[PDB]
Amino acid sequence: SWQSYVDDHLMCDVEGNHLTAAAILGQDGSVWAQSAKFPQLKPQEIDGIKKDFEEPGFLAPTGLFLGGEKYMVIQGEQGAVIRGKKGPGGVTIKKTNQALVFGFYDEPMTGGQCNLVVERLGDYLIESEL
Repeated sequence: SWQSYVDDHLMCDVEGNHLTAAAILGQDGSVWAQSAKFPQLKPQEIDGIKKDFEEPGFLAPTGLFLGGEKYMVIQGEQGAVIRGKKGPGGVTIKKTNQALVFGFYDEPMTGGQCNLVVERLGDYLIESEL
């Protein structure tokens, strides 16, 4: 289920830590499943995310905003993965055929660990035609 993908795939503990919050949204912005602390995103932020996947580098100059919070854009994967940092922590957003997978992390969890959980789920969803 969508909730299981969040609870059991995204929120799994890695090295004793887990994502602060996670969610799988339809590309329309609707929440398919989310964890307890996932922030409400603004329509314009979802629009920005989609434009950045379509035109790599769009958000880079001024930042990736999520829930009104600024994340410094860091190296991503053109049209597939957006990554950002905010203080000790950060986020990974992975695009699938029909959804957007989000993972927010805070130290001691690392960007690499967040990248793994979020991107591996996204890849499974893609192979599952989702």
